[PDB]
Parts: sequence; C-alpha cells; structure tokens
Amino acid sequence: PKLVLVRHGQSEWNEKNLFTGWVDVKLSAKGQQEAARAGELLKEKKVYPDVLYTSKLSRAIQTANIALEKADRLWIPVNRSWRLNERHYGDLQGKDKAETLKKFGEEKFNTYRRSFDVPPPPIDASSPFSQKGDERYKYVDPNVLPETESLALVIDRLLPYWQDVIAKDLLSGKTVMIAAHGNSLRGLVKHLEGISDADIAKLNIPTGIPLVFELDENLKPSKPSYYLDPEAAA
Amino acid sequence: PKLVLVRHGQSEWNEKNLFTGWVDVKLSAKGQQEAARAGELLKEKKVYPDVLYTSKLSRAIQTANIALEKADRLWIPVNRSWRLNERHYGDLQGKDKAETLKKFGEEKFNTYRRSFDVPPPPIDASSPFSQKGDERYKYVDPNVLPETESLALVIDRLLPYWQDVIAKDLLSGKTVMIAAHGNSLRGLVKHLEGISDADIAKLNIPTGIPLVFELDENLKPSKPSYYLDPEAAAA
Amino acid sequence: PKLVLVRHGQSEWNEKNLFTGWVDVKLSAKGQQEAARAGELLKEKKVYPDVLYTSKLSRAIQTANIALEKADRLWIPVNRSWRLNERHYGDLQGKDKAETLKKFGEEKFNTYRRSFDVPPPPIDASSPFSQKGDERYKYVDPNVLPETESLALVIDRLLPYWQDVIAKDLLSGKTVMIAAHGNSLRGLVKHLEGISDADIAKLNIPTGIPLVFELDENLKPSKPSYYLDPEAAAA
Amino acid sequence: PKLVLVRHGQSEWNEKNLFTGWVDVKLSAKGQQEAARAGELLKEKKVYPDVLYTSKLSRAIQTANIALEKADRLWIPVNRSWRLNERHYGDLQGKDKAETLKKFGEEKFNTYRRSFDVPPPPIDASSPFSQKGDERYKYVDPNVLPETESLALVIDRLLPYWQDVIAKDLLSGKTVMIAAHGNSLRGLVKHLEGISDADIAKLNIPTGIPLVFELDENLKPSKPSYYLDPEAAAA
Repeated sequence: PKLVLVRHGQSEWNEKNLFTGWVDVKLSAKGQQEAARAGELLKEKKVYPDVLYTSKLSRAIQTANIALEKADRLWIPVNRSWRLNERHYGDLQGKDKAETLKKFGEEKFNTYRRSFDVPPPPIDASSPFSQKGDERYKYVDPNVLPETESLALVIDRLLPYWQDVIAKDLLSGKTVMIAAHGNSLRGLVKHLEGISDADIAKLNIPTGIPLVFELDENLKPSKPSYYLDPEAAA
Repeated sequence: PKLVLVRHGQSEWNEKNLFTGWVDVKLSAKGQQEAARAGELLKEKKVYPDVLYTSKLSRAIQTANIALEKADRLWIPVNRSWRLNERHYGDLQGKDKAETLKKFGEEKFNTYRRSFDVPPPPIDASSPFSQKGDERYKYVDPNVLPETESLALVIDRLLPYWQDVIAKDLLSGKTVMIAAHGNSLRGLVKHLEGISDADIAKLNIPTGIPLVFELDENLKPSKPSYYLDPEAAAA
Repeated sequence: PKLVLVRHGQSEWNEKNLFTGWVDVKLSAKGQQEAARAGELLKEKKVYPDVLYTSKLSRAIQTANIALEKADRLWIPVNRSWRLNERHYGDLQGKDKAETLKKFGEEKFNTYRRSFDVPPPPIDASSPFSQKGDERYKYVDPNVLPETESLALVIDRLLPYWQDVIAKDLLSGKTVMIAAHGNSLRGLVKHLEGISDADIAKLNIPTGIPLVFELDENLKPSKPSYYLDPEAAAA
Repeated sequence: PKLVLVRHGQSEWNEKNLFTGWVDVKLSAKGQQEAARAGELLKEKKVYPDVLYTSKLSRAIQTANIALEKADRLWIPVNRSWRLNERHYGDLQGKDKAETLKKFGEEKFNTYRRSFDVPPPPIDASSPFSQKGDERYKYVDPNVLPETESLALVIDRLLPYWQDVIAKDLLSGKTVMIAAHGNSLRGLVKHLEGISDADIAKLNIPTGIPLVFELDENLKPSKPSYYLDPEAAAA
C-alpha cells in the first residue's frame, strides 16, 4: 500500500505568532503557494492518490483542494475527520507565543509545546478561542471532544480512524493521501516508525512537501519514508 | 428542505471557443473569480450548505472549493457523481464552435446546442477527446457511460442520483449545495419546475450565482426559486 | 466479477392466492426452508459472497439472513434498496387472483400478469395495500415511488442502482449476492443476457436456488449462468 | 435520543461450558428462542429501532435478524464492527470453564473472568481458536486486532466507534439498536452510567431482554435505563 502525507503551510496566525490548535485559521498566501508546490511535486513524481483524508480544519482542506488541482486529481473521493485535527492547544489557543514564553519560562514553554504527554492548560468552555459547540463537530459524542491535548493524546484519538477507516483503503490497494497537521502527522509517523516517546519531540515534518510511505500488508514501512523533494526536506 | 445550485464560470476552453462536454477542462482565471463571488454571496445571504455534491468534472469541483472557502464552510461532507456531469458533447468535444457553425449551418448547429433531444454524433472511443476508459469512471457499469448526449438524456441519467442520494439529504433536513454544469443544472431545474420539453431551451442559468430552491416535503418548490444576486442574474 | 442471485421462496399470500407486489408479506414456513437450502448450496458449491444486496421487503431479507446463517457468512456487509423491490402490483395488491381473472377476463388478466409494458391499474394512496408514506421509503424522492408497475418499469428503476452501486462492488472484485424477487431478478437477467421484450415473459427463476453469473470487465456474461442445483432448477 | 441494547442468548459453547470470546460460535436453539422473545418485546413495547449495529459475530448477528423479524423491521440499515465484539478470551478460548476453575483456583480464575484490567494469557496464532488472519477482519489494521483482552481494553477499542459512528445516528435523532455481547455491552453501560472500575464486575446484563436508555443531547441517561421485561431481567 502507499500513503502520502502533506502538512499544510503557514496559516495567518503562524505569521502573527499565535498558537493555533483547533481554531479554524485560514491558510496564508504563502501557505497557498506551498499547497500548490506540494501538488506539483505529486504530479512530477507520479504519486497518484486514489482517495483523500483531511482534518476538519480549513487550512488542511484548502491545502488538499489546491494541491489536488495542480496534480489533476480533484475528482477523488474525500473523507474528513476531527481525529486528523491538529493538537488542541487548550488555553494557549489565540495566545502570543513570545508572551507565553515570557509568562511560563523556557522549561514550561518547551513542555507545553513538545513534551510527549503533558498537555497545555485546559481552555475555558466559554473562551473566544474555544471550539466547544462548533457546528462541524455536532454529530460527535460531545464528551470525547478535547479541551487540550498533548501529542500522546492526539495519537490516542487518531489511531482508531487510522485503524478502521484509513486502513480499509490501504488494504484495498488504494493510494491514500492525508492532508493534516504538524502534530497529527508527527503522531502518525511516531506510530508507523516506532519512534520513542523521548525521541519524537525532535521530529519536524516540512510543510508543503509530500511524505511518501510504502507499506507492507501489516501497514508497516517496507522501506524508509521519502519526501518528494528530499533536498528541500533536509 | 433547501437546495442551492451553483453553475461554474468559464473554463479555459470556453474562452478559446472549444466545445467541452466531458473533457476535464480547467476553470479560467475569471471562472475562479466568479467561484469566489459565488462563495461571498453564500456567506452574505446567509445560505449555509450542510453537504456538497459535485460532478466528476474539475471545473465544477474547483468552483465548489473556492466558493466554500470564501463562505468558510470548507469542512462539509462532499460527494461526487458522473450523473451530475455536463452533457457529453459527442464528436463535437474539443471542436472549435465557430468552425462547427460553418460546417453545419445556423440550423443543425443551433439544434445540437439547444434542442431538448437531438444528440451530437457519438465520439469514437479512440479520440483524444473521448472519456472512454477514464480512471474516474472505472467503478461505473461501462455500458451506461455516454458517448454522446442530449439534454433529455442528461435528465434520464441524472434523476436516479437525485431521487435516492440527494433526496435523502434534503429529506433529512440538510441544506444541499450542488456545484454542477449548464445542462445538468437546467435538467434539474426543468424537473423541479415542471418546464416542458419545448420551454426548457429558453432557460438560461447564469454562472457564478447561487440559485436557491426552498422545497416542500415532496421536493417541489415551496415558493419561487431565487438567485442570491437577482439583479446580476437578470441582466 | 461473480454475481449470485437468490429468489425468495413463497410468502404467506401465495398460498392464500393474493397478489403481493410491494406489500410486505412474511416468508412462509416453506419459504424459510428453501432459504436454508439456498444457503446450504452456497457452502456446498463454494460460492462465498463478499457483500449482500437486498430489497426493502421482509421475505427477501429473511431469505438472505437464513441463507447466510447456513453459509456461515452472516458477517458480510449488507445494503438494501427499494430498487431491488418486487414489481409493484397496483390496485391488484392484496386482491384475490381468482376474482381478478373473473373481473378482467383471461386476456386482460394475462396482460397485467405477464406483458412487458402494460402495468396493472394504479393503486390509490388510501388503500390499506398502498405503500405510499411507508417509513422504509421516507428518504426517497416521493415523486419516483410507483403506484403500479410493469416489468419494463421495474427494469427502468433497477438499472441505475445496478450501474452505480452494485457495479462498484463487482468492478472492485467483490462477489455480490442479491436477494430479491421474481420480477426484479428477471428484469436483471433480461438485461444481462439481452433477452427480447418478447421472450422474458417465458423466463422463470426457481425459488430457493442460487443462480450464479460469472461476468467479464463489462459485466456481461463470460459463460452461461448456472444454478447451484441444476436439476432442481430445470425440473 | 433512544438506545436499545440486546444481549444475545446462549451459544452452543455456552451450553457445553466452553469459553467463547471471538470464536464465531453459533447461537443455541434456546438462544434463538430468546432472540425471538427479544423481538416480541420490542414490538409489544413500541420500541422501533431505525438502525442496527452489531459485532462481526454470528451469535449476535443472528439475534438481531430473528429479533427484527419479530419486530417487523427487517428493512433497517445495518452496520457491523469488530469494536462491538465480545471480549477476546485469549488462551481461555475453547477451554472448559470448570476445568479452568481447577487449573487456576477460585481466585486466579476469577481474575481472568471478572477483573477490570488484567487480561487472560494471549492465544497462539496457530491455535485452532485464534481469530488471527480471519477474513472478516482483513480490512482492519492487523496491528490493533487483539490476541487477548480485558474489559478495560474492550472499552478502549469500543469507545471510538461509539463516539463517531453510533453517536452520529443518535445525534441525528435516530433510535439505535445494538445487538452485541456481555463484555462489550457492560463496557458501554459502564461508560453511559459512569460506573467505577471497581463496581463494574458487579453488573450483569441478562440475555434476550432489550435494555433501553433514553439519552440527552450529551448522550448521558436522561432517566434510569430500563429493560422491556423488568421482572424477568431482575429475576
């Protein structure tokens, strides 16, 4: 089976130095350009997705729409899941990253951004930056919807979707493309490669560069993953 | 129930005066702007789709994508069907329109373009403008895929998808958006409004302007249809 | 591709001499045994369905459930559609077959029963034998649901489901089992084999015996169909 | 939103005192009667499921089929999931229960049977009672499929299906029926009622008697759950 991963490029908040999380922020002009190069790489390198999976976040969805238009595969079926969403940043959603660093100090700030299992402080259900009660999640068990998450947590809610839904297509011989986020993709990659809880902190997935996985029948890498622009990935 | 129809703006081929049909031609720079305007109109007029339906043709898909982005509803479920495709143009696919008019005359030409049931000659399976064997139709019974169509024929293949798939959503209380094409959308409007085989040739559906239908429990108009920019659609 | 057709055995109304059609009459005790025998044949003969399609009528459904229990494939995915339903019988639904012959006469009675395109008179929406407004059809476009049908019509509403839905599974390499009715299966066989509007009235599909079709990439027979009990079927 | 749980009656292995787990054992004749009785109760008490969910195990699937036949609702959509399966019994699968009470002693046996988080030893792949490589699970990630389980673990693989799939139907106003097993339904009930890890072993769900939960918009009981046969369930 063949899996293609695409991390969207910068959102409008990444420029503004604000933690995004689940806030549905739009892709920036530069994010749109990386989306377009990701697609051109898909075409150029002959990687043809038969099906697409995205998160419920616009920035990833628009990256898919743009990338697929350049790859001339806009007609493929598409499925969306909150389980592919970016790590929910809790109370840090909508907050300046430089001020958050001044408020908590470097150790706590690295812990919130990159510890494997310690999540950011939870967000208040009535905050301007809270996704509670948002229409796009109205058919999901209210109780599971997060108020903050660590990568460990992201992996816990993502794996079931990977297990039942994405796996069916892979095991049916379909080349799957997933357009998601930094933390949901680092999470999936941690799972596919058996990366340790300690080591995962250092993993960075380059935005707008398709990561390809050739998997065996047990959905395990049959060889090292590869970026479509190896030189731009390193 | 509530249904919104969005016809895409011009494709690159329209600009170059070439008959398109099922050729998967890209939307033109201006088609993209009309898509954007269609989205702004959705948001502005407070028409919020719960689910999207497109054809398998890129120009209509890209229109829904741009329109949904401006409307800020990119997250909605999407389904695609060949039964929402534009009318297949037969041997006319990829031919120059002005050259076609010189070769058939103002009569045969106008008949191929705007008659209810006279289809163009079928296109040969080996033509560069033939979709026979196209990857995107591979799970559809080969026998049903057209090699040419008339509006009448577009309607016959479209209705079943409307009857079972689109209708379930509408009858489930969801606002459906359909991003499709000239013939498929006129075909759907003909059915919804009960327009005769003779009167349908008159109906023009303007591009990049959402057309809204509020329907009753029998999927028949509860009040008359309305464009989201009545002025721009009427000129 | 491989397709298995199973016609359900008698309902409780067959013994009572009443026209059934869309009325949801239960499978008879003898229908239940033919169902068990149908599933026993699938196992015996090594025909393993990957997915099941049934109509929305209980007798076909129960036949399928019983058959799969015997075949040890109860776990397969199941899809149901009104389009696989038996031919709607019109005003004849729930009426005595003997009294109907006296009322219409030999010629007209044979007409309503076995002509390709003359349907029974339509049934009225008030009749306790009308399915209009029934819950199992509440998500289908009300305008398309029949108030009487002829075999021509059955084939008309069945094909779109075969073309897009069942065809997807067959073209994906899945062995499809359909549990339906006399008219619906005969309509499908007519289509698969190219039987004339004139010779189909003669085709009888044996109840409780699987009919297997090995199909080519065009979903057209690659070798003649074959029942799993050739003798019980040709007796 | 309204939910109905139905625990299947005994299997052929329960009758013979053998640990079942994921072994796809056929429901017993008394088990089929309980199924019928479950269905008569649904009908009698006016509990009309709109959709059915089951495990991938025949005993639970046959239960739903017999019950729904009695309820006259065979036509409802049906979805199956390995996540609603009974708890995998590991090495205990296919072993005599009384012989196990000896080979372990009253307290180690009780652990494997009624402890919250300590699972039985895993079953070897090549054991006749291993479900490793079974066709009904060929589209599931091979890595997640268990070789033994505890109730804690059952709940962990069950919840995602409940959260996304089953919740959608409930939240769309549809009455849901789940026909599953001892551990998977106790697991769902532990979740619905907020029973602690400590008090869960004490809960019992009687076979063949529908248990109805009336839920709020948060999918939490809006009033105490109830059986459709209060006396028989508590006796």
